[PDB]
Amino acid sequence: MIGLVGKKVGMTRIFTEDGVSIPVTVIEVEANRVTQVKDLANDGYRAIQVTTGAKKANRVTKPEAGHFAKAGVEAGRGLWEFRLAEGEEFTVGQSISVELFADVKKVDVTGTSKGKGFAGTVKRWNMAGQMGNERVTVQSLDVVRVDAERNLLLVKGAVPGATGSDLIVKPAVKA
Amino acid sequence: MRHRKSGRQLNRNSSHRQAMFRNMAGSLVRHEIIKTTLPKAKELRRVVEPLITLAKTDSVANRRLAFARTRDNEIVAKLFNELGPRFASRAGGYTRILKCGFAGDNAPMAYIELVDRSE
RNA sequence: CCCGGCGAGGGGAGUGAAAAAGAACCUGAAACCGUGUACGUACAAGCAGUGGGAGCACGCUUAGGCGUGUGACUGCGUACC
RNA sequence: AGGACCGAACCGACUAAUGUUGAAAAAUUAGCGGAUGACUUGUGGCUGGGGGUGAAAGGCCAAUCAAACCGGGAGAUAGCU
RNA sequence: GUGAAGAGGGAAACAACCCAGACCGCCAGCUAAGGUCCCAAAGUCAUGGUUAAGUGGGAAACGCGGAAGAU
RNA sequence: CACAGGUGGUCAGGUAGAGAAUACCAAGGCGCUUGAGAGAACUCGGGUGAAUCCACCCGAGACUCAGUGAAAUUGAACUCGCUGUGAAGAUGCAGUGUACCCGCGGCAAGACGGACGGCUCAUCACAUCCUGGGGCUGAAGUAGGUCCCAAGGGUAUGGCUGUUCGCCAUUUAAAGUGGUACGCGAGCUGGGUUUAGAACGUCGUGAGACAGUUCGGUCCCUAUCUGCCGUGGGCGCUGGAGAACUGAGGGGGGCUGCUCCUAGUACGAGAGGACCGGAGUGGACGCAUCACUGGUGUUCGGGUUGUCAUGCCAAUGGCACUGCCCGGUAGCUAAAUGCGGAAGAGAUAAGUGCUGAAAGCAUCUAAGCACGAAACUUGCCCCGAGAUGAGUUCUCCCUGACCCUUUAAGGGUCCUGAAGGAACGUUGAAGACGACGACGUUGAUAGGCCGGGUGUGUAAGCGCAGCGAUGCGUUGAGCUAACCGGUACUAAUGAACCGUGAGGCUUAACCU
Repeated sequence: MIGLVGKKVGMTRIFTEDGVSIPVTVIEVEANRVTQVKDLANDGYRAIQVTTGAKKANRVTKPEAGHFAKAGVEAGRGLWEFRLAEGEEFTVGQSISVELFADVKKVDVTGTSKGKGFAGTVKRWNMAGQMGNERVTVQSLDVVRVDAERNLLLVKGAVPGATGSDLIVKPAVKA
Repeated sequence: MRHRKSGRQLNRNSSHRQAMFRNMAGSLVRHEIIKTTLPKAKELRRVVEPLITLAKTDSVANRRLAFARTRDNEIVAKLFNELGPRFASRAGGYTRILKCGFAGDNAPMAYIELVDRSE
């Protein structure tokens, strides 16, 4: 349906009642507010633009400030797009919480791999080329716990990238 | 490697690097002013500021540690008596770097001195 | 005399017919290295030339369509002993 | 007393690598071998080119040997590019 | 007979295949082999025939089949 | 060559040392010929300063490795793929397709780079081999021959023949068959020939050669472009600029063993015996991480042998591989795993099918008309409008003046200098160099500091006991680089350059 954008903070382990250790990743998911709505009539397809975080007004470029003021929302750190599933349509300025993933139990995480120096053929394939600064998508991941008041989301296993990176969580298409 | 790493490559023997750091720290504490490249000035500041902060408190253990890390009786004698009280009320930032113009494209140079350097 | 570093080197004035003769010193072309003049080239495939061919600045019969440098395109085009 | 043993200097290139217009027109590095004996070295001299020398690889004779350099035969040469 | 010692046009290319022996120049017209949908200059010309498989646009012997060909 | 190579004798100290060996010291000699620059004349725009005569530095053009500078080669290069011809794989001949121009880092499909022979894991077919896993061969065993993701390009003995060798015999883990110049004689070598010396003699006017003789022997060079991967400078998408996406096209992988019941059901006289692929459970490989399971972590602590020093001890610093070990911060890895190679869909060979003949039968098809193999494409992860066919969406900015001509996609001057970028500093989980994220006084970007965390282990001093060593309370102490949240204590100041000033021509619809 629609995915949110969060920030990686760290990763640790979680202990269950039965006494089982499961790796988890600390992801802070700020409430993403819709800024622009693209429709078939005008834009040619259905989509919603989501912004997260905040930036100092000094560094915000005037075109970006005007675009944000058009939607009447605070300027964030970036913009992301998600393709709708022909479901309910949102409106500009509609804040989106993390409750959507509270009843899915299956999500996919997309991130950016950490940069690395040139790697040999054996290191990469076991062809030389640039390592890092590339996409990484991991699917079939189940959310462990969801905290609405804390905006903290936990997923089994590790996630791509290092601390401070920006990741995207989407509903698990595979089923 | 390449991730959350502190300190430049500085290709050389570790003992030689430590000796150079000690020599530059001694020169700075003696003359209170040096001219050197920006990486070298930053390394000197990083290696000397802990010593100055430790010297703020006057004690036998602190003096012995300063002597061990400097190997100069005169330098330690100078310390704990003038620099300490001078920067007693200042927490951090005991050294300043001033750009003295130029190489520009080969290796930069700058002056590293104390906050006051006099009085 | 000035710049330059109180050097080297350069720019003036003077001598010198001439310094487009300055001790690297008569006359001074090429292969090679830079700048300026006009043009082609960032959607365009092969011995790179040959004819056609719109323009770009200038001088001409002071237009009446000529020449000084270029060809985007186009038919042909497997160097020499 | 050891053509004795380990082990420095020293001697041999026996093995591997460094380069094949090289650092050198054959040298360098790392091991191996001898290290009181058929040992090595400083200096002086003799054995001379169809020849000398050669514990026989026809090895070496001025960074070259199945016969070295210089000037003359020779501006040589049958065949050939 | 050609090349050897002959240019040029056609066979998509090519030296032995077909026409064809270039004194030079001219923005002229007519032929040979070969073509007249385009690429590329010329009739999408006229009549009588075979062709449903692109055989044309690659094939022996043999009872339309035989028929499998090269990044 | 001031070379890195070679040069005969004497002076021969201390410590732990049997030693002129080993490690540091006495007197003495050195820190090495690449590691590192000034402001480089001049020229432009600026701000600052006593009101002509100007003085200071920035942002630039003008040097750059603080640099002389050689190297085999070179007919001229604007140096693409496939198909066909060709003294025979055509960058150059004919047909077709693709690609913005110029650079940088790696991998060689291959340039016929340049001056016979086999030793060949990377793209190939036979079991290829710089030392992963396998399937079959009534294989008596080992072993050959047949096949996969694949090219040990350093190596046996031999018949046909010349040896490693082109067919193969014994082959073991291969002694091996050609494509690519058998990837390189820009690797090696001769092991037989035309070629290192002998060598019977030859075809052969001769050259040229005899994959014929028995043994054979010394074979040279510092990536030129080109194909692929990644990454840069310029330009264009038509006023400029900042962001976010659709998408023509392109990239790589779809492996495989067991069990639960379903069900000892169907079918089947009995024996026999699934479809079930419903769920879980292993291995090879890909992404990502360090909390867990091992290493490194020459930047952190502790122990210890010799030696020099701090005037001596206690205690430290320098050297002996990081002098030798116990560990170990962060980071980097696997010896650890969360996921992946789906499920499903389309069209499929064979096969399985609803009604149904021509030709009162039959039949997968003639009329209406449906599934389906690990094959193909979507579906899974993507980049991508340099796709010049140059896209879509949102946002920000310029609203001046005058003169001249060859009077129009015209030219010139003063002023303005927008959004955006670059210029410089801090810098990073980005990095060879480019490039990219965040901050620059409207601030945690870097250094240090505060408290915590990890690591290491009981630091020194003090008084007591032991007439030595050593222990006791001080003390779970001292130290801690890269970890966590703040702190402006210090460094990123006021700024300056490019980038504009209403945006070309033709046409259809709105009030003029």
